[PDB]
Amino acid sequence: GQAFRKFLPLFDRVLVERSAAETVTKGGIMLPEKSQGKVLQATVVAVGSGSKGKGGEIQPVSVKVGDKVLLPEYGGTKVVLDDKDYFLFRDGDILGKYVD
Amino acid sequence: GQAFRKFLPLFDRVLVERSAAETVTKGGIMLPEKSQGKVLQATVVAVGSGSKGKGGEIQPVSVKVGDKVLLPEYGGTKVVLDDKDYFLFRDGDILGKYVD
Amino acid sequence: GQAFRKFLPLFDRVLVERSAAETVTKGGIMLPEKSQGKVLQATVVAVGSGSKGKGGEIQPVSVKVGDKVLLPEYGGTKVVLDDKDYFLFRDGDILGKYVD
Amino acid sequence: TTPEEIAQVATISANGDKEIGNIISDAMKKVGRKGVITVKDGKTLNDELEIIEGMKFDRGYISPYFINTSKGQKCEFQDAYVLLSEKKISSIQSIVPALEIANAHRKPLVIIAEDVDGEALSTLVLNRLKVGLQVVA
Ligand SMILES: [Mg+2]
Repeated sequence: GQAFRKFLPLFDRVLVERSAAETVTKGGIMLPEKSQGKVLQATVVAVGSGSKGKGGEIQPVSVKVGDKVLLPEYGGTKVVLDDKDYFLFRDGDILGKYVD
Repeated sequence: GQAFRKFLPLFDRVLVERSAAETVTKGGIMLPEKSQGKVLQATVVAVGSGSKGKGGEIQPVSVKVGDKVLLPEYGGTKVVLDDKDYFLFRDGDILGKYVD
Repeated sequence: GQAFRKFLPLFDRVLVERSAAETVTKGGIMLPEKSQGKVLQATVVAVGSGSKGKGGEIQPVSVKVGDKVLLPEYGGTKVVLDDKDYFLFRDGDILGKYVD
Repeated sequence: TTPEEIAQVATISANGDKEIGNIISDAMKKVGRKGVITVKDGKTLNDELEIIEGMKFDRGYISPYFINTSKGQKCEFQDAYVLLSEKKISSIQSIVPALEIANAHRKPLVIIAEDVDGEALSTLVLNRLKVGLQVVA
C-alpha cells in the first residue's frame, strides 16, 4: 500500500483528493462558491493493501496512485492531513477511472 | 473492460446512454416533453472488467459494447461526460438485451 | 437462452405472457373488466441463460419456452414488446408449472 | 372636431375652470382622444400633468445592488437585451446561458421574471459586484 503524507489507509481503503471546484464558466460568467456542491472528480493519492475476500492471497486494490476517478455522492470520510481535506472511500465504492 | 470517451468503469459496472425519447406518434401527434418520463431503452457504450464471483479467475460482463439493452426504472448513476448524460448500472441490474 | 420478439432476458430471468382473463362464467354471466385483477397463469415465451449459483458450470433455467406456469402476485416487471405486454420474473419466483 | 371644443367642454364641465380644461385638452392631445387619463391627488398647490410613455410598470428591483446611477439611485442601460420569464427563475443553469449571451455580445440584460430566488440572485449580484456585468432583475 502507498502512503501519502505519513498516512497509509488499511484494507481496501482509497484516499483521494477532490478536484478544485469550478468558479468561472466557459463564457466568462463567474459562479458563486456556495452553489458548487461536492466535486465528483478526484485523484487517487493513497491506496491500501487490499482485502481478503478469497482465502490465501491478498487482493491488490484496483486503482493505483495517480489515477483520476469518479466519486459517488455518499460514502466518503473526511481526513484532515496538514489542515488539507482528503476523502477516504472503499475500493468498490469507486465508480470508474478516467484513462488516457 | 472497454473505455468510452476517456472513462473506464470499474468492476462489473456498465455505462450506457439512453435512447432518444419519442416526440411524435405514428399517427402524427406531437408529444409534450414533460410527460416523456425516463427512457428504459439504452445501448452499451462502456463495460468494466467485471467482479470476482469465485476465487481465481475474474468474471467478464455479460453484455458487450454495442448491445441494445432494457434498463430498470431505478438503479442508475448519472455521469456527465463532456456535458452529455450517460448512466452507470450494474451487470446484474440489466433486465435483458435485444438480439438481432 | 431463447429470444422472443428480438428480446433475450439476461441471467435467470423468465419473460412470460399472461393468459387472457375470464369475462364470461361457465353459466353465461358476463364479468366486468375492472374487477378482473391480474392473471396468475402465464406461458413462458423467453428464458435467460441462467445464474451462476455454483462455481464453474452455468445453471440452466428450470422452465423452458412453452410451459404454462403460475405467477406470484408480486415480483414482475412490465415489458412492452410490439406494443404488447409481457412480464419478467426470476427463475426462483415461479411457483409451479402445469405439466401434461 | 377641434381640440378647442375639447377645452371648452372640459372648462364648462369643471365650473368655468379654464386651467382644468386646458390640462385635459393637453392630456387628450398627447395620449389621444380615446386614451387613458387617471386623476389622483397632488402634494403641490398646483395641478400638473404627467405623461408616461412606453411600458412602465410598478415593480422595482429585486436586489438594491443593481444600481449603476447613484444620482437618482436608479439602473440605467441603453440598447439592452431583455429576458422575459413566465416562471420564477430558480436554477443557476436557467440563468447561465442568458448571462453568457449578454457577456459574449457585450450588452446589458434586463431579466423580467415572476421572481428570482437566492441562487440566481447570488449569481447576478456576484457577476455585478465582482466582474462588472450589466444586469438587472
Ligand atoms: Mg357638471
